[PDB]
Amino acid sequence: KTHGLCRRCGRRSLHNQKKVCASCGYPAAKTRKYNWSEKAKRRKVTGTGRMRYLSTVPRRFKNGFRTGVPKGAR
Amino acid sequence: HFRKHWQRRVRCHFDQPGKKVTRRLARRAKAAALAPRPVDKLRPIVRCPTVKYNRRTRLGRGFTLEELKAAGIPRLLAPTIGIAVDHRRKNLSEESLAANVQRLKDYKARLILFPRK
Amino acid sequence: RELQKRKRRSSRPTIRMPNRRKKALNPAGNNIIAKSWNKKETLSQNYTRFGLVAKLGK
Amino acid sequence: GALKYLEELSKKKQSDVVRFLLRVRCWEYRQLNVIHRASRPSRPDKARRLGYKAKQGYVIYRVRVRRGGRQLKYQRSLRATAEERVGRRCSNLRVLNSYWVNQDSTYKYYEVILVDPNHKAIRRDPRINWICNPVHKHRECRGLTSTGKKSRGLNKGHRFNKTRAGRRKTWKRHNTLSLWRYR
Amino acid sequence: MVKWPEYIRLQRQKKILRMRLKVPPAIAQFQYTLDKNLAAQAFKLLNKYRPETKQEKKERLLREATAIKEVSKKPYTVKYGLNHVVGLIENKKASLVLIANDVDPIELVVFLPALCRKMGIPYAIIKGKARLGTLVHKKTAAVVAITEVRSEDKNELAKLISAVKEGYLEKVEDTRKRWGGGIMGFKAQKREEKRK
Amino acid sequence: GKAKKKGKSGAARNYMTRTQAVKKLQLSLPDFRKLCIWKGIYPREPRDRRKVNKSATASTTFYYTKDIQYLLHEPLLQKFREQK
Amino acid sequence: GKVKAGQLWSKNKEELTKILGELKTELSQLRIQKISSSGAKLNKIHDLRKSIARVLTVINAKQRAQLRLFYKNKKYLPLDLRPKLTRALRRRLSKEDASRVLEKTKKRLTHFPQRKYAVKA
RNA sequence: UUGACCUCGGAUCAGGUAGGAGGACCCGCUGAACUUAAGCAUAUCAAUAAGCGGAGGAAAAGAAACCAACAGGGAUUGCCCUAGUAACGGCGAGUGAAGCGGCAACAGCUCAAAUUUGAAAGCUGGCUUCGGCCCGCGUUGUAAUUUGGAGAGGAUGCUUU
RNA sequence: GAAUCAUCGAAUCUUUGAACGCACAUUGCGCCCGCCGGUAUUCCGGCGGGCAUGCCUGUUCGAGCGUCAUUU
Ligand SMILES: [Zn+2]
Repeated sequence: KTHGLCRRCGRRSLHNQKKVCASCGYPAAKTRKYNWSEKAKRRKVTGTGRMRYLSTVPRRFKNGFRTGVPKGAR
Repeated sequence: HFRKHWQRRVRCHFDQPGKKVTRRLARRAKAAALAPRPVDKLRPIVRCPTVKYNRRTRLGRGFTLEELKAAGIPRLLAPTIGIAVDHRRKNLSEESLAANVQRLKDYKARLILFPRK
Repeated sequence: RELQKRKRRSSRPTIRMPNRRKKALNPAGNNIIAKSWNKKETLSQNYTRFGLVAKLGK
Repeated sequence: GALKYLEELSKKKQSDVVRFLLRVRCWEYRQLNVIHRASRPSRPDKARRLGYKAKQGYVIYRVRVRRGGRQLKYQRSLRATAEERVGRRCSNLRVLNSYWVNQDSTYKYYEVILVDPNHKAIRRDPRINWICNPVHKHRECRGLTSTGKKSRGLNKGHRFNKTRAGRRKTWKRHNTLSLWRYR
Repeated sequence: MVKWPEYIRLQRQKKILRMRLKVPPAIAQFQYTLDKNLAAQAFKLLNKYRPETKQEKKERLLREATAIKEVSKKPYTVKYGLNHVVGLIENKKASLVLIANDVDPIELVVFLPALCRKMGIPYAIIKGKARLGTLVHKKTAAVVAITEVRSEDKNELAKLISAVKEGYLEKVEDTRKRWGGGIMGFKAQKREEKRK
Repeated sequence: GKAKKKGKSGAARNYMTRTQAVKKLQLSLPDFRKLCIWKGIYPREPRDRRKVNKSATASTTFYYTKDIQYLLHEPLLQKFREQK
Repeated sequence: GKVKAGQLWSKNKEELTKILGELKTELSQLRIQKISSSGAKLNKIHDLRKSIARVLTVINAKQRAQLRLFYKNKKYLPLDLRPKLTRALRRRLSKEDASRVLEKTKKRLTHFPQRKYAVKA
């Protein structure tokens, strides 16, 4: 059991003796991302999750980030 | 000269008609805002510099401050009536001055100026 | 790429952006040029019919 | 016209009155912190010439940088290293410019002018509201200060051909194979 | 033994260094300020020509506004601001110049005694830039000047001009050119004898 | 099964000493006394002074928690800082 | 089972709190007796859950409208009541700040503005 | 004893800001080796890839300490040719621009150095019925005027809001 | 006024994560303010708002024979 569960990325890649995740580097503020492996980036880019907030931005820009209510609404 | 990676820095021009129609719609949109106004500005007649091109004139950047004064056109009104001004250029000869002053009087004759508000 | 594959699988609408341009292609108002401007003609034959000059260059 | 007198005195900086002041200030700056703050500029004529005003939103910071080589030489200037260290400290502020204030055998001392883009005096003033825009985030990291414009060769002439628009942009332009439709 | 705070030690060691290191005559002339009697007489005249504060200027403008609804001479105030004052002494409009001894960048006033002496205006050097800011209704004033006073006290300024000249100016005349330093104590003397 | 301390739980939460009330209010002693006259704050008596504070004396005076909290939110306390 | 949103906007805050009171209690007793013979009770439970969600939305809506009427004169609004926009749209210069110009450039533009003209053919 | 001014700190005081993501394009730092020369080390690869820092819808550059030698041109940027030219080199492999000219697009400006001195005229706060009150910043300089193919000051008489 | 409808300007938004009271592999361990229920001013449990770092402007508090004035 060299590696344990990582809090941030959820993989079993957190080294137990060093307390550093080999996939994302959890104690570091930045997520680990190297350019010599494109395949590892398409496993973690924006778009591989659920888009809880980023998916609702484009509709708000379509209407000019409108604030208020429709006129004569109840 | 195929010594470096030419494949990763090759630019193709399939958008040449696409850029052309975009360029024409930019000129179209420029005259939409400036509707009675022309789409360009007045440029002076300028003599090409080197001995290879001494005998051909072209369009320069803007008129000399002395060229505006001889034609009776004020310097702080000239950019507002569509005349480009260049303070770097000098006359150095009466032939360059007389040719461009005559150009400004011809622009003055063809001009329709509208009264403020 | 992983972005676009998520949208196809999702039951969320594709936000269709209307064709809005920064600059209007035609003059507008109640001036003389706006009333006599032809939408289908181009700049040069519009200024031909007006009697004006569009380009002062060569 | 007190600053014209200061300009002539700053030119003469090995002379007796100024070398005395540069000696006693270097002793004081050595025993302070590396990236400490200055309530007033030590050279008010150089701060004024570089864009500093006595307005809320303008601060001055003093930095000590280690001098010497990196026989490899660090292509970043010591002013550019000084400017990068203020911005990483005062991450809410924008690096306007910097100037030399002192020297030693181990350290060089610089004073850096910072502008607060989130104050209301700054946003109201159209002479400095340009720095409020998001294009000017971390100018010292992109070589956009006077030191960076020098080290990037941003001058005009036959003497600065390779670097007058950016050498990486010029190298991309000169190494691009341009193929047209009707070749 | 006990440990002093860092800024306490630094500002105290700046005392000892200023009194130990021997100072060039440009900065050394600031160590010779005037006496208690001449300060009080100068500030007696100068308090009479204080500028108007923000309250009584706003009321004075309110005077002329409400009278316009329902004739002045030249105001005479003490002049301040470095570039304003040194512009006045360069144009020989100043009668008397009073310079603080504690401008934290000393270069802003280090040319002032020579410029006043070249131009012919008699000057003086006083303790406290805070004392000059009191006259000015600011926090600190690096320098003040007097240009013209009313005819009530043309004589009082003339006697003060002389008293500054024969009481301060012809007493520091030899010390303008001479260097500072030479305040070595018993510990410094024994240390220098051990080093030599 | 949880371990709970007798010092932290009981009458010590309810009643507070005069010195602790002054330190909490961050006011001087004459300022605290004057605010007691105006607001009608009263020292009162706890049931067990030893349970309120183990190190305590009968000469010492205690205070209730709620009226101290009223003095913490007093506009007079804000007015005292403005007048000072 | 279902409470229409039309009548909820009429009633005040205290009367809504009674409906909120009976709604979960009826849900709770239903859920106890739903674990045996979960038939049309299960359709009713769904009607209870939507009705609870509908009155909570109406209770919240009149609450912040009352808060916004309180804060219509003060400068600093609370964090939840402020509009979202984006991060960069919030740090963008204001419309009055980005449009204002120097006095020396206003004096120039007043007396020498861009005139309107045409050139004959 | 009192009260400054200067400097250094504290506060779960009020109001804000920075981190991370993305990185196709953009600005910097740092920086290889394989290959070629039928071996190979200068060179080349390459001021590239990998590594680090930092922005925007574009970025960057930009209104000459410019190019020119002409009858001169006239901020920046990009395309076409210049041109595989000049120039540099185990002068082998090779490397390799620019001015001019034709176009695309064009737009100019802000300070510092001046005494408003017959009046700090400037600005942040937070308290308001909001109409205008104080606090602070600031003379070690905040507004106005001015930025060298200029300008200021007087006089002068027309023309502008 | 149906809808596994469309639009979308108002809300809700658990634990984490730049991740922010401390710990984290436990639905644990602390402090300030307020509320509720169960014998309840003392006991227990739950809930609500808060409590990271660097920096800027202001507010307030403090230190320094650094330093000025103080017999009219
Ligand atoms: Zn991980």
